[PDB]
Amino acid sequence: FHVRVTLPPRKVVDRWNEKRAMFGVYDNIGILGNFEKHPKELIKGPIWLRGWKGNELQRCIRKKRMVGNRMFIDDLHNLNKRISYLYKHFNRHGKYR
Amino acid sequence: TARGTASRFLTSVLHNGLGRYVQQLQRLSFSLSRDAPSSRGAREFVEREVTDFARRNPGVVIYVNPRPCCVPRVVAEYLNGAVREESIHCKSVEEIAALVQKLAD
Amino acid sequence: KVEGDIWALQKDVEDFLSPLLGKTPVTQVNEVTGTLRVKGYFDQQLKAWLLEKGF
Amino acid sequence: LRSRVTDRYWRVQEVLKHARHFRGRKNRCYRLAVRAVTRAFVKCTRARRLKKRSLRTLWINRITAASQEHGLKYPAFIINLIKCQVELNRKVLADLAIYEPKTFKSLAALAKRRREEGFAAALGDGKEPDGIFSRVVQHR
Amino acid sequence: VTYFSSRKGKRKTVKAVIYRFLRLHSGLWLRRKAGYKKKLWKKTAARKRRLREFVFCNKTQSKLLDKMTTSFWKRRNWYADDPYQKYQDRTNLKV
Amino acid sequence: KFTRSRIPDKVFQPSPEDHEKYGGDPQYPHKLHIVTRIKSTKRRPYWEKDIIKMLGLEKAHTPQVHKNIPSVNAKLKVVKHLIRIKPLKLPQGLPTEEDMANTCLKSNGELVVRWLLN
Amino acid sequence: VAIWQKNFKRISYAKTKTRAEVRGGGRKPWVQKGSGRARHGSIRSPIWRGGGVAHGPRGPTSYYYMLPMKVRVQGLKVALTVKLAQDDLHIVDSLELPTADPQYLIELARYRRWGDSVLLVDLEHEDMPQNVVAATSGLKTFNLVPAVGLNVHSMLKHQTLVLTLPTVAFLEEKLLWHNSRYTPLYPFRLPYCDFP
Amino acid sequence: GPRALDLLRALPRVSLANLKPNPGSRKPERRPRGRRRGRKCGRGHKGERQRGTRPRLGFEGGQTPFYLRIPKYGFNEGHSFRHQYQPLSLNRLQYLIDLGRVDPTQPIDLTQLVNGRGVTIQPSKRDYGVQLVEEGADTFKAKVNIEVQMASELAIAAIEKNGGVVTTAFYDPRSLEILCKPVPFFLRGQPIPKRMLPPEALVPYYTDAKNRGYLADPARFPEARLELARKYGYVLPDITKDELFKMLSTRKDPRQIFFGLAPGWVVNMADKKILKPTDENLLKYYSS
RNA sequence: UCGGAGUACAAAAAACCCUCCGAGUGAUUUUAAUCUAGACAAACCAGUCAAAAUAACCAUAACAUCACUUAUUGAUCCAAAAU
RNA sequence: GCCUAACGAGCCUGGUGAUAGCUGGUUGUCCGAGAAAGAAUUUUAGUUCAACCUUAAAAAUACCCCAAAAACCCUAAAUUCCA
RNA sequence: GAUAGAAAUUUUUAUCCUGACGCUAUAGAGAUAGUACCGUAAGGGAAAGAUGAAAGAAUAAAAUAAAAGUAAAAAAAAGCAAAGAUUACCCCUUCUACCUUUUGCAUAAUGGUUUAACCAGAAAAAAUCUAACAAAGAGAACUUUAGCUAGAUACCCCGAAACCAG
Ligand SMILES: [Mg+2]
Ligand SMILES: [Mg+2]
Ligand SMILES: [Mg+2]
Ligand SMILES: [Mg+2]
Ligand SMILES: [Mg+2]
Ligand SMILES: [Mg+2]
Ligand SMILES: [Mg+2]
Ligand SMILES: [Mg+2]
Ligand SMILES: [Mg+2]
Ligand SMILES: [Mg+2]
Ligand SMILES: [Mg+2]
Ligand SMILES: [Mg+2]
Ligand SMILES: [Mg+2]
Ligand SMILES: [Mg+2]
Ligand SMILES: [Mg+2]
Ligand SMILES: [Mg+2]
Ligand SMILES: [Mg+2]
Ligand SMILES: [Mg+2]
Ligand SMILES: [Mg+2]
Ligand SMILES: [Mg+2]
Ligand SMILES: [Mg+2]
Ligand SMILES: [Mg+2]
Ligand SMILES: [Mg+2]
Ligand SMILES: [Mg+2]
Ligand SMILES: [Mg+2]
Ligand SMILES: [Mg+2]
Ligand SMILES: [Mg+2]
Ligand SMILES: [Mg+2]
Ligand SMILES: [Mg+2]
Ligand SMILES: [Mg+2]
Ligand SMILES: [Mg+2]
Ligand SMILES: [Mg+2]
Ligand SMILES: [Mg+2]
Ligand SMILES: [Mg+2]
Ligand SMILES: [Mg+2]
Ligand SMILES: [Mg+2]
Ligand SMILES: [Mg+2]
Ligand SMILES: [Mg+2]
Ligand SMILES: [Mg+2]
Ligand SMILES: [Mg+2]
Ligand SMILES: [Mg+2]
Ligand SMILES: [Mg+2]
Ligand SMILES: [Mg+2]
Repeated sequence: FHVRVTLPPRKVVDRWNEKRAMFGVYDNIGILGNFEKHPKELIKGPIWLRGWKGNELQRCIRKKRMVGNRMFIDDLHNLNKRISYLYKHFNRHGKYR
Repeated sequence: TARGTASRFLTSVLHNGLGRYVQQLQRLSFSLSRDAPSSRGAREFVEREVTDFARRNPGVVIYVNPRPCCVPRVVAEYLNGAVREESIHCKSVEEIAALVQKLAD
Repeated sequence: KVEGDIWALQKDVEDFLSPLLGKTPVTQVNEVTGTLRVKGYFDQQLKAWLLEKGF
Repeated sequence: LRSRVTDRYWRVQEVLKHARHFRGRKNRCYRLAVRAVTRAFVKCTRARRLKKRSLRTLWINRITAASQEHGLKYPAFIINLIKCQVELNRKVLADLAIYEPKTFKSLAALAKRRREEGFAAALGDGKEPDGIFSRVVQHR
Repeated sequence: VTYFSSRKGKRKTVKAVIYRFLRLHSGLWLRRKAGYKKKLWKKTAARKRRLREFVFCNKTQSKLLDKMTTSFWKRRNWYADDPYQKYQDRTNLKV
Repeated sequence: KFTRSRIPDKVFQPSPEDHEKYGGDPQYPHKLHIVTRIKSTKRRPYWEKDIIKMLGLEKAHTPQVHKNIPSVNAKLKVVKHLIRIKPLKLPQGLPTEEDMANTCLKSNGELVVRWLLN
Repeated sequence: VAIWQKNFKRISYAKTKTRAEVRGGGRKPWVQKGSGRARHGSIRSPIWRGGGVAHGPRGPTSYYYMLPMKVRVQGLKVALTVKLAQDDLHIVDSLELPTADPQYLIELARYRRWGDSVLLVDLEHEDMPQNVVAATSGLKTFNLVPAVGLNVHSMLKHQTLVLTLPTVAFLEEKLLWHNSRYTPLYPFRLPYCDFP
Repeated sequence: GPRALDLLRALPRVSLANLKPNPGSRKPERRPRGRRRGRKCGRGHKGERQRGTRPRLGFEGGQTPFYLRIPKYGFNEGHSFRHQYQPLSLNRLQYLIDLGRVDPTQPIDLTQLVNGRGVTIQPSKRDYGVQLVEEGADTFKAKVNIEVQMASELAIAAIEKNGGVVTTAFYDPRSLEILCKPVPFFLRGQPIPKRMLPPEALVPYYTDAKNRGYLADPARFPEARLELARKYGYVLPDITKDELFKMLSTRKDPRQIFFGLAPGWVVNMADKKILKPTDENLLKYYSS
């Protein structure tokens, strides 16, 4: 349970750095922008996850449908197994039925 | 627990209340932040109450320090030499007032 | 959509509904939402009464 | 986002400070110590209720010593003190017995007198006599 | 019941329900009586009538059937010529 | 089976000596009961538990007052082994509205109207 | 709305391996009975040292949701209202600046007591005067943003809001449009009778 | 207006630092830690359920399940193929006209109802269109030219009395979809398709003047129409002598989806131009 | 598996590898309809009664009867029948 | 029997996070209420219904209950029902 | 039955702004390494690092001395080892370890020498709560006889003998 004996270097975060100052800027792009682009377009991320959401099973299932043929063998195999597991678990296990 | 801790007999300091009564609390020191929210109550207390408190108790010297702290404390100090530390951190004006009274008596 | 002193409106609504039930109607005022909420279905009679006052 | 408990140290001290004065490994090892400390608190509160009984029994033993000195058994002394409308709890009575032997011999004299008065009235078989100390006063 | 399907990740319906029950929009379920086509010669005409009925299911059964059945089946239906359109709203219910 | 129990009316026909004994007047029945719950409802059947609850007798060694009408006497008869019943007495009579604050109830079962003058 | 702006963008890439994805341990490390010790399957079980993580984070995860239109609009209205009611909103004409020295801007905000941070809203991105752009490109606290980039978060981050006059005339119309509008038949980016 | 605003002068800035979700908005979740929510953690003790394995939903523990002992009966039988007509009461029609959503001046068909959001069609659910129902019959004062896919005697009667005209038209599913949301179709870049005919079951409906069917022989119209008066006891107005009459007489071809456009044209909405085929084969196909 | 008596003394319910009798149908002609208020019974499924109203028949005509009458019985699906 | 120290059928890897109605385990504090079994079931080491119970919500009567009242041979403690 | 499950037909606007409410040596890759070592072989498969600007500053200079384990310092009638206490360590008095499992455990029923670090509740159909707008609501596809939309509230860990393919 030994706790560190030396004060860490105090980390100074300036909140006025560029990324923090400009945060959330174009979020209203739809409303103020005479709707053309939905805020989804702003989302930088994995291809299957842009502007979408879901529980781990749905997530995996979707990843496989979209990028499943660009995947590495090991990773595709792992994904299939994860899907099968999650399927069995969600459908057949739990308290609530 | 009682076997666990120390103990003492009932006493007064300097036979107080025999000849005359002497308020034993000597000085009171507050430390708070003008800015920080944690000290909010303690600030209000300093605004309204401290003044009046100081009249109600002529014998105690009250030192108020605004300084950049995250945890406002009040240090009671007694004729006995005894020093008692307290944290007024994140309390009402009401709570602090009651606390300062306990310290006074 | 109640803009104003909502307490006024509560007074008038319970003074309006009281002769109907024999007793003051139970109410909830949401001052921040600008909303009044009444126990029971008075919907018709209240639209009538708010029409009469010209809102 | 991994979160580990950093302060575990203090978590342990709040148990271990209560365990310092124990004998054996109970005073070091958190497992053993925890169980021992809990047992100590439980035993403690139960004893907080017990203490009052113990003290009252002490007082009764002392009052009995004190009375027996004067040739008066305990029950007689106590109830015949009640029948004089003298209500002194046993705490105070024991302290008189120790620190005020005179006043206590007086109390004992009173009780003995009141008792004899009682026997006198029960054997007498009449309503007329009221012993001086057998009179019952009402509040004013 | 499949709570999350494999392809769609949605929740499947148990078709075995949809063949024997009927959901009014009020939430009442309607069912045939059991054994109503069975051994008719052997039965009283009174009993036969009691069997030819369409009857309502208790709350428990209803909730069970609702769970076993997706959202699509609870939608408001307007059918032309429908016998049961008369019965889909509830009236004068003080509870 | 252990069940509820009938109590034959003969039990409640008082003998002429009983009046002398318990201090009741042969001619006039008393108006009010002071009932106290002397025993515990535990280890007794649920119905006695209920009767005790609806007599206001929940707390032990606390007095409660009840009409001497038959409606009440019935329930009291059910639980009579759990309680102590003593007639309320009024030496100074019933309290007026000036006497409400000064009222007290003495253990002989009597209600004194003026308590502690000056 | 502030919470929304913060979260809806977020994608957590935090992944842990389940006892399935860890490197080895397809085999029972000793026999079920007689060895005298605890029974185990794979040495990669979540109990074991190097083993898989019992629950832990899974996959890139998206937190994404949409607050209904009228709510985000209302949010913007309210932010504006509150900036005004607390005296921290300043309607400016122009935006023409006498010079490109940012020190001028800082000291200007000192003379009018504008607080530490300032949000300067302009009507369009190309039409911004060059003196402003120069001055404000080298400043941390003073931030220049076009109208379509107005938002709740940025308004609560900066102590003071500065709105151009045509910008006001823009916002007023854009936000007000929603009190009187039908629910969308199809997306508003398509042809509508009255609507652009 | 909002006196709340005046309390905001007195209080500190609204910032990101002080923000409270409305009380009650978030019911805090609870985790199986500690003395209360730990130690069997709401799962009970042993058995099938503490282990998470209890059987599927309908399963009754081996006795023949309730939902399977009840006999099959056609209830939902063929449900997908039943026609569905979204009801529109005269009360709603009147209420829409009164508030200036649909205007009675020009002819009212499905697209007009949809654009006022007086009604919502979803063809995918096998909605075949709007039907007209009589709820507001007595109260109905408007003068309209209306085209619906079904109507009741009473509804028609209530429209005639006011000097309007009702006609029942048919749209097939594709036609219908195109009709209800026209602008999404015009971005599709396809010609305007032929309106299909009704199927064999629905022919005796649209061929009758009783229903004022769009395929009905107009010779019977003024006859049957007058009949409806004798029954409900009102004087039938002469629609001919009215000033709005040229609009009231307006029909569609039984093969046409819209008013004034024609099967086989193409709407280029960026140029605001229409395009029509000059070819003979195309013109024979689309005009048949 | 179903029913009757005792257990289970007087509303109901009530167990046993408890005590005793039974049922897995005959015989007969009075061939015993439709629809519906309200109930009994009941975990569910199943079981029970039943007024008014229709239609059948004397021209204001609806309980099949007997054998202790109580029990003489079997869900879905699926198969054969065609109503 | 023997097939690389365990062969009623080798070993290793993969299927695999096999599946266990069976055992074990399940991590802060304090407060509010709070449960012993009728029914089916390859079911009695389990489920799913009742009855209880918990959290909200609408109501109006809820227990307690004197006469009167509930069987034919004999039959108790007592039930049922109710102002 | 468990379950499985389409299509017709629909929708999808460029390129730059790439990083992190991911890990920090029992974590994150198995990885300092597929190495050592173990298997005849297929195969399995580790552990381990910490001075400073300079050690071409080792009569060497600098900030924790806090786990269990020991030493400094063996023990002194009597008892789940403590608690009430007490001038006083004991002596007196009062208490049948803890988990689990059970109708019921001081039980002579289960588990643990001890310390550190790791090691186990996950889902939004209906519901409730909060809010928007409301005969309509939803940023398309749907739902609506006060509804619709959004948010918040939920359902573990380790273990067989087996079975199949190579
Ligand atoms: Mg006490
Ligand atoms: Mg593996
Ligand atoms: Mg294997
Ligand atoms: Mg062993
Ligand atoms: Mg295994
Ligand atoms: Mg790992
Ligand atoms: Mg618990
Ligand atoms: Mg525990
Ligand atoms: Mg367990
Ligand atoms: Mg069990
Ligand atoms: Mg619809
Ligand atoms: Mg009943
Ligand atoms: Mg009849
Ligand atoms: Mg071998
Ligand atoms: Mg398992
Ligand atoms: Mg079992
Ligand atoms: Mg065991
Ligand atoms: Mg209990
Ligand atoms: Mg079976
Ligand atoms: Mg239940
Ligand atoms: Mg009676
Ligand atoms: Mg009653
Ligand atoms: Mg099956
Ligand atoms: Mg490592
Ligand atoms: Mg490793
Ligand atoms: Mg140590
Ligand atoms: Mg001892
Ligand atoms: Mg046992
Ligand atoms: Mg148990
Ligand atoms: Mg014991
Ligand atoms: Mg033993
Ligand atoms: Mg032993
Ligand atoms: Mg044992
Ligand atoms: Mg053993
Ligand atoms: Mg043991
Ligand atoms: Mg065992
Ligand atoms: Mg154990
Ligand atoms: Mg052991
Ligand atoms: Mg939901
Ligand atoms: Mg949870
Ligand atoms: Mg829960
Ligand atoms: Mg097999
Ligand atoms: Mg098998």
